[PDB]
Amino acid sequence: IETVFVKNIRMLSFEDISKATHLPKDNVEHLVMRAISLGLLKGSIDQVNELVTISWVQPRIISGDQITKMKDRLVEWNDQVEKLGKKMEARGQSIWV
Amino acid sequence: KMLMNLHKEQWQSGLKMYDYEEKEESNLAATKSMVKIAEQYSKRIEEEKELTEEELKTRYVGRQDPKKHLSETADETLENNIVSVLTAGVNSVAIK
Amino acid sequence: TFLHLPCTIEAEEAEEIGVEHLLRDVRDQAAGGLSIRLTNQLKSLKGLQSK
Amino acid sequence: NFKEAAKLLVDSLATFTSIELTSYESIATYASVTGLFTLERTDLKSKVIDSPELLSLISTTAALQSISSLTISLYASDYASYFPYLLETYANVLIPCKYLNRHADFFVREMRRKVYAQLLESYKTLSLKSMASAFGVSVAFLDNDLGKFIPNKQLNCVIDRVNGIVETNRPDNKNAQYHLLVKQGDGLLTKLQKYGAAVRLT
Amino acid sequence: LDLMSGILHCEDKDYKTAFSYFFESFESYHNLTTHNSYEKACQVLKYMLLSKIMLNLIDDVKNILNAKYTKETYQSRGIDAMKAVAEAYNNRSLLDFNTALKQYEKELMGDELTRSHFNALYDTLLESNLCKIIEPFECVEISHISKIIGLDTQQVEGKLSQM
Amino acid sequence: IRDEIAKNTELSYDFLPLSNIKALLFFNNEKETEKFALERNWPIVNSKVYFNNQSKEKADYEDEMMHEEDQKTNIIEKAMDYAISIEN
Amino acid sequence: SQESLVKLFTTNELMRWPIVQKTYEPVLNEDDLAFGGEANKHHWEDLQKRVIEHNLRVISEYYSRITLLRLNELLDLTESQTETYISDLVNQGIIYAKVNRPAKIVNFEKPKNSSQLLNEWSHNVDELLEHIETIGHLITKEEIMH
Repeated sequence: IETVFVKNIRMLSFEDISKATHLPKDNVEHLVMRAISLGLLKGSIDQVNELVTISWVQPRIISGDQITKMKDRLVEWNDQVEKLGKKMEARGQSIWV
Repeated sequence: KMLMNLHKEQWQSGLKMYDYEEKEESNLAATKSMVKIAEQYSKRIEEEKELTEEELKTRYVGRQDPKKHLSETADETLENNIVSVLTAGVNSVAIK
Repeated sequence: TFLHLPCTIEAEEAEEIGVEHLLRDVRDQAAGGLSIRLTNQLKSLKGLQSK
Repeated sequence: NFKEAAKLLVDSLATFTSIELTSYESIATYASVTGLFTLERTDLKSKVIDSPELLSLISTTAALQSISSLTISLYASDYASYFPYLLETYANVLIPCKYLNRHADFFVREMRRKVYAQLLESYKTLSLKSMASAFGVSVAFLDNDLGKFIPNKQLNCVIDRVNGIVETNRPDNKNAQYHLLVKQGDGLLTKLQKYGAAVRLT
Repeated sequence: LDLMSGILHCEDKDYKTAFSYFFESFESYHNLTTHNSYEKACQVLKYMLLSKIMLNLIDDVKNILNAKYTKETYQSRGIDAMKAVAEAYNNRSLLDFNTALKQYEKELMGDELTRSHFNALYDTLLESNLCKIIEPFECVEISHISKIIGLDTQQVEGKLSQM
Repeated sequence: IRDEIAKNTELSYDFLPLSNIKALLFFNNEKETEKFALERNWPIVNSKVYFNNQSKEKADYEDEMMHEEDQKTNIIEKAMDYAISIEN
Repeated sequence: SQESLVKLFTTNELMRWPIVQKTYEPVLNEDDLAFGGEANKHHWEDLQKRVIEHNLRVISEYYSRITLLRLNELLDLTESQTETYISDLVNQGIIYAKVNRPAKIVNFEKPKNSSQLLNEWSHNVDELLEHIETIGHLITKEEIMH
């Protein structure tokens, strides 16, 4: 769970997982199945590209550092909205209620 | 001012939309329905051979107008598809 | 704790007409015509930036 | 315009009493020819082959004898006898006509395109040698006729010369309906401006 | 008179017009005390099942049947053949169909109408069995199908082309 | 004449042996081919040219402009533009 | 004794046939009704089919591609047998399965359309807007309060 949470990428091969957990790639597919089932993670499993594709992480303890991190992205999105809304005023200037 | 505002989740709603399954359905229904009044519409302009606006309406039932029902249905589906593209195209680039 | 619930309005025959009667406005919270929905889409973007 | 011809010609087999018009042998023959052109495999089966009308008139003339043979071989996925039957119908049906003697060139080009199409529609891959044995022409003779018809967009197949395989692409779908619409709409626009401008002047 | 029209209407490959007649012709026999109408009750009973098998209303074989009036008082080799044919088509197995016809073979030969239609039936089942195999696969081997249906390889490929 | 060919060779194919490039760009010596390579900013390594990197790089620096790159015509812009034509 | 059996099927975890069999053979299969007697032992058999088709129900949900090779091992069935019980499940309309016969992929992933996909993505957007406001109520409380 942990290796998945601290990183920001959404997939891992069986090879990375097997070294981490000290299990062969045979048991690793069982390991994945229990985790999804418990409600720790969501995703899908391939055995033909041998990826686990994560799509959900469980919200855990929020540390001081992670608040700063949240915030940075919101500033990115504010600007984007404000920019678009300026253009959308210039456009359609004579047609409004 | 209190009376003029009547909503408060108006800001949220203008950037929501429905499922897109029923949008596709309205677009099909609109086009197929306009064929069926387009057939009548050709027949209507065979006539318009009777002097006087009133005589035309009484005699050949010029009031049950195919003209009115096409213009209006074209208008409705048309105005809707301008907004639909507008909302969706804002949503992808703004949010992401 | 106190949970927020939406505020909207509903009105009688008499009460709605009495509102309309005060107002010299054609409304713009309606989302009826093309014109009205244009105004709304821009109000929605401004609502989003401020929050 | 065989499209309207066909709808009416199936009707004319059952009913008509000849009133300064050509025999029912003639009309029966005419119905066969139009039938192949317009209608898909299953409709070819109903309207021509299982026609009580055709079945009951038999083959009593040289032109009806050859055409009824060409309908059956398309349907049977017989390919050997498709090219022989085709040559005989050119001579003995199209030429003695007074209406498909002038459409001869258009008609023979279309059926040739039809037979190639039907096999490709069914087969993701084929060999040039394989396809050519079945039809009874050579490999070389086949390649020409195929490469003539690719740019006309009915066949929808590329052909490799390295391995000799014929791959069958299919870009016709939603994309297909899109080319048609812009084109007809463009034309409609022309009509709106030209009629409009003449009247506004008045 | 209802019956003869029945066998002839069937033949034209319309099994709606056929069924309606063979019901009427049966009822007369059913309710009329037997003598030599025992023999004509059985001929209709078989054809009455038949019409339902060709339309692929293969539940309706089993509706007509019951343990009190059709498999009790008019049970034969012939009734047993139709319920096997019905069972073959519900599976859509050509194998099942082949098991039934092999061991009731002189019974199929014995009636012309039942025979002419089982030639027809064979082909519609060949299609149905082929469709069932390749439906829960995709990219299936031509060598694997050929084993199942029992036909030779070349024949399977041409047959598939037609469908 | 050599320049026009080099323009063509980029899009046509992506890598070629040293002798076939020589033949096309017209030189009588393999070394004069690699000298024109360096001028046209293309790396021959292990006697093979590559356009997978290079073509995309040159087009990008050039294609970067700030006088028609803020004009592309948005999807949003097109919806608005239609919109006002209907009610005016 | 009864708790262990209900617990097995209610969880969404696979399990192998030779192990359910052995385990509950001396506990539940000795008791009368269902199991026990001579005619009732002929319903022990019908259990083997529910346990392998159960496994397939777990695997559709978690796996999206899995090998035909690996699938054979998990259900503990030969190549011929495995494909059969897959086919039988798809006639029942319980699962969606596609097997490639050179033993390439077995696909559990839904066949997609533009419309299904547009609906899914609509959900996510609406959902964002709702979360922003809700967190926004609590932000008011703790700001004045503290």
